[PDB]
This record gives sequence, structure tokens and C-alpha cells, in this order.
Amino acid sequence: KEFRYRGYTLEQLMNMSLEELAKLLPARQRRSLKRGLTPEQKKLLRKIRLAKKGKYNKPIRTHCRDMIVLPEMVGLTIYVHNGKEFVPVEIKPEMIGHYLGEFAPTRKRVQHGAPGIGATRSSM
Amino acid sequence: AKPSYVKFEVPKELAEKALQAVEIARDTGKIRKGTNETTKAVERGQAKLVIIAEDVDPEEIVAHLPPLCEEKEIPYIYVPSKKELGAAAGIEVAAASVAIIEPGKARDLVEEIAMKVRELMK
Amino acid sequence: PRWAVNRPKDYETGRDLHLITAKLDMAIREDIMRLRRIRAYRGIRHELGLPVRGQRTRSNFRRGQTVGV
Amino acid sequence: QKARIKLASTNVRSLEEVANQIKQIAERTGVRMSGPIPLPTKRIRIVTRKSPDGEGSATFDRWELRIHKRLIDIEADERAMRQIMRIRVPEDVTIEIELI
Amino acid sequence: GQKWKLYIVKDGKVIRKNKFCPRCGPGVFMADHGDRWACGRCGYTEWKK
Amino acid sequence: AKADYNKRKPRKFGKGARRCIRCGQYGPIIRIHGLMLCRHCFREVAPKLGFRKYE
RNA sequence: UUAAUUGGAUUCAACGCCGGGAACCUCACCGGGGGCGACGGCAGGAUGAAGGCCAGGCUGAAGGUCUUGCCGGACGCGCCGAG
Ligand SMILES: [Mg+2]
Ligand SMILES: [Mg+2]
Ligand SMILES: [Mg+2]
Ligand SMILES: [Zn+2]
Repeated sequence: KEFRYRGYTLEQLMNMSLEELAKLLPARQRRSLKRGLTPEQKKLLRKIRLAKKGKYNKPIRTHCRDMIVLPEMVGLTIYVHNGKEFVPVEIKPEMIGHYLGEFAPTRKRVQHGAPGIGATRSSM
Repeated sequence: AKPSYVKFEVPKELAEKALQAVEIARDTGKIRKGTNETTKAVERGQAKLVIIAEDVDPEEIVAHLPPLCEEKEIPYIYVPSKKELGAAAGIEVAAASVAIIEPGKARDLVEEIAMKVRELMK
Repeated sequence: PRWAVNRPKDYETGRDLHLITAKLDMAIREDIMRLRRIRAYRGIRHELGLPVRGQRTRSNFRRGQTVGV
Repeated sequence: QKARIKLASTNVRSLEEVANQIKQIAERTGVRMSGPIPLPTKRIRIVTRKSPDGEGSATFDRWELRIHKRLIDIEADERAMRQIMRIRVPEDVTIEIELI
Repeated sequence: GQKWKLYIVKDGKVIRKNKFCPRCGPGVFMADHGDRWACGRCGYTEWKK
Repeated sequence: AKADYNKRKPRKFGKGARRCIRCGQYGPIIRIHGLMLCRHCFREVAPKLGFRKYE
């Protein structure tokens, strides 16, 4: 009942070069990685590696909704901005390859009320 | 530097050639005030006339120029009053050292007083 | 050819597979369930029964009865 | 040993005047000059909504600019080239001379 | 206030504790980190002893 | 440096990379044949440029 | 309905209309972070005003602020007018 992504365990994915991992991700993620990380994404990755190495034991918050989830981020907790607040996202192995913004909805679910004046032809 | 330092007397000719030889050279020259600025001027030799006034207490930022006097030629003179020093050259404040570099038509009396100070005490 | 099968690059094994009938249905159900377990935007759209591929929903996609004022 | 002269203008009369003067110069000397060939007119059409706001029936302007052209061939002879090179066309006329 | 001290000076001798940045000449003074020569304007990673 | 936080980013595409040369508006810019003029401004200066309404 | 779902137009003569096919920009809305007062004058200021920085904190990110200490020389939003 272990986890496997294309026939590979999580540990095998940990010791994989970035370029090698791009061949297993889908087309959009392969193109994005081939074009390089943005400088803000670079800063976030530096903080993530620092936290993994045993340093920086403070919550990690970010405005980077377009960051792709990588195998080295699994196990951490990251606070992703959704427009007005930073919401907590816990990285699970099955999240590998998705954008962070996919886990921080920006809109509230709609619960409708009673239609008002002007909502029908005979109500105007 | 400061009145509380007996170097020599207050010769009238020294004030005569240190004060009344810069108003006619202000309109034809450059001026660099400030002991922090001049410390570099004096060390690197940028300054041409070091006029050091006796108004700076304590002997903390004044105890740099007299020790550095014998390292370069530094034709140097002293100013009795500070209120009008900026009026003679600069602005309407109290100045500590107004360095003029290469002034126009300000040579004969300056050379004579510099020779007198060289033959006075160094 | 490998570009003609209905499940290229399988998520578990990584091979190029083709499925029919019950296995196909269970694989689709597993894909949707995996999306739902991680609480991805698409999984939430699947749960609420709303369009998942970016459509506008103000005018069309109406299934119900008229509300009165 | 032949020169190609290209002309363009927004005004038909001036264009005609310059071509006729070059023709007179080529007549005043023993030299063959292929007649002024008319190339197709260039038309610039721009269609715009008339109203500054968006209220009322939509109505449109169709603005047009027309640029006429001519082509002249002559054999490069200095006795004839000096006369044509010293002609001054009006400011609204472009003239270009090349040797082929 | 005033910041000009920590330069070792006696009655007639002058020598600076903080050296000048090699890209420029003397007179400009660095910081006193102890770990490295901050130098204020350019920067160096040399691990001053 | 404080003036850095007043300055605009120099874009090369999008609506923000083109302004009317007469009034400064963004938006409905006529790009035909190198003109850079709003639809509003082109209507009132078209006769001065040599355009005519034949039909 | 929402933190906000920016605003105009309602018979013909409002509703693929505002040349309105908005990912950034556009933008006017919402959450958050910074910056700006020619000219007259007040406290002030070379015994140096205002302004500018290597490194590491705070931070979404920032000499924005801070800590560590360097820089440069003449105007001056801590104040009232005024723009
Ligand atoms: Mg609306
Ligand atoms: Mg679009
Ligand atoms: Mg926008
Ligand atoms: Zn315009």
C-alpha cells in the first residue's frame, strides 16, 4: 500500500536530478521546469531547503501561487496566500506535480437567498 | 585647534594674512569645510591652505592635524574667531577649517606669511 | 502505437495501458478519488457537481426549476 | 546604362506636372524615354465608430487616403541627366532615381 | 554625535586600526566585525583573523 | 533609493505598452500603418492628416 | 452571493453597446506594503543638515524599518501657509 508515481518510490524520487524528474511530470510542468524557476520561486526554494536541513523553525508563508510541488517539499507545511489570508497546506506525496494555488481557493461557496425585486419580469 | 593648547602667541600678522587673504580668494576658488572632510584633505594633500581655528573641544578631533603637520608641507595657519570665518569664506555659520585649493590672485602675502611661519616654529 | 491507447503512462506502474469496461470505470473513479483526497480545486468541483474545465456558469448549465420573487 | 525614376504623391496634378517636365527634357535631347507607366493606386481606408460614448445606434466613418504612383525609364546620358537632376518637385512629391 | 576614535594615535604619530579598501586609496575605513572586513561600500569575504 | 518606488515597469506587450500620443489614453488605439492615436482623437484630426470621406 | 464580485446605459432610441475578445498591465474594486509638499517663511544645521550603503534580523519580498558603522557635503514637512 506504498506510494509510487511512475513505478518509483518516494525515496527514489528524492535522489533524482531536476532534469530527470521532468521526464516523469506532465507536459505543462515539464515545459515550466525547462524554462527555469522565477526569482521569487528561487527564494522560496532556498527557504524550503534551509527548513529541511534543520534550520529556520518558523512558519513558511508565500505569495507564490504558481510554484510546482516537488518531492523535497513533502512533509512540510506551507501557508499559501489566497487574496486576503495565508491558508495552511500540508504536502502529501500524491500532491507531486500540482501548483500550490490549487489548494487555496480564492472564492467562497455560494448559498443562494431569495430573489429580489427585478429578478423576474413580473417583479419589476 | 583649541585655546587650551599653548603653541605660541597670537601674532597680529598671522591673523592679518590668514583672515584678510581669503575674502578676495573666495570668489575665485573652492572651499572644503569640516574636519572629517579636511582630515582626508590634509592626509592626501588635497588642501592648499589649512586654516585651523581654536574652537573645537575637546582635543579629540583636533588632535590629528598638528601631529600630521610634519608629514607634508601643509602650509597652515590659525584663526582667532569662528563666527565670521564662514563670512570670510563659506556661509553664515561657525566654521572650523575652510580649505581653499588654488585661489586666484592670492599668492604674495600667503607666501610671505608661510615663510614667516616656517621660520617661526614647526 | 503507444499514442493510440486510452491510458498512456499509467500513474501507478508507468506503462502504456489500454482498459475496457469495469477496469476502465474503476480507474476513472480512482483518478477522481485521488483528486478529492488531496482537496484540489478539480476534486471540489467534482464533489459539488459543477463544471471542472473553466466554463462560465452565470447563463448556461442550468438544471432545476424557477425560483419565485 | 538606363536610369529608373519613381514618383509618388497624394495630388494627381503635381505628379502629372513632374512627369511632363521630365518628358519635355527627354524630348529636348536625342534620347528614348519609355512613357510614364501608371502603377496601381495605394488606398488607405480606416473605419471608425462616430460616437464618443456607447449610447444610441452605431454609425461609422470611412476615412480614405490615396497615394498615386508613376514609373519612368530613361537612358543614362549626362547631357540629359544634368537637366533632370536639377529639377525641383513640389514638397508633396517623392522622387527616387536609380541606375540599372 | 561624533565618531572618530579607535585609531591608535600618540603625541606625533598616526596609524589606523582599520585599513582602506584596496580598490581605492587610504583614508576610507571599514567596519569592526571581527569575522570579516565589511568595508562599507564594496564588500569582501576574507575572514580577518 | 526611494525614487525606485515611484517608477513603472517598462512593458513591451499588453494594453499598458501603448498610449495615445495626443491625449495619453490607454485602450482603443489605432495601430494601422504606424499611427498611434485613439479612436476619439483620430476622428477630429483626420482631415488635417489628409484623409477624406468619399463614401 | 462575496473581502471585492469597479462603473455607465432600461420601449422604439439599454442588453457581441461604451470599439468592453480584462491571466500581469488595462483598473476605476478588495487585502497588504512602500513613496511624493515647486515657492514663502518657523525649530534646525559644517562641532555637519537633507540624502546613500556591504552583511544579518522583521517581511510575501524589500537599507521600508532595524541592528552592526560606514558614507557624502547645504539646505531645511518636526510647523504653519501654499501647491
Ligand atoms: Mg456590472
Ligand atoms: Mg481573455
Ligand atoms: Mg487586474
Ligand atoms: Zn486620444
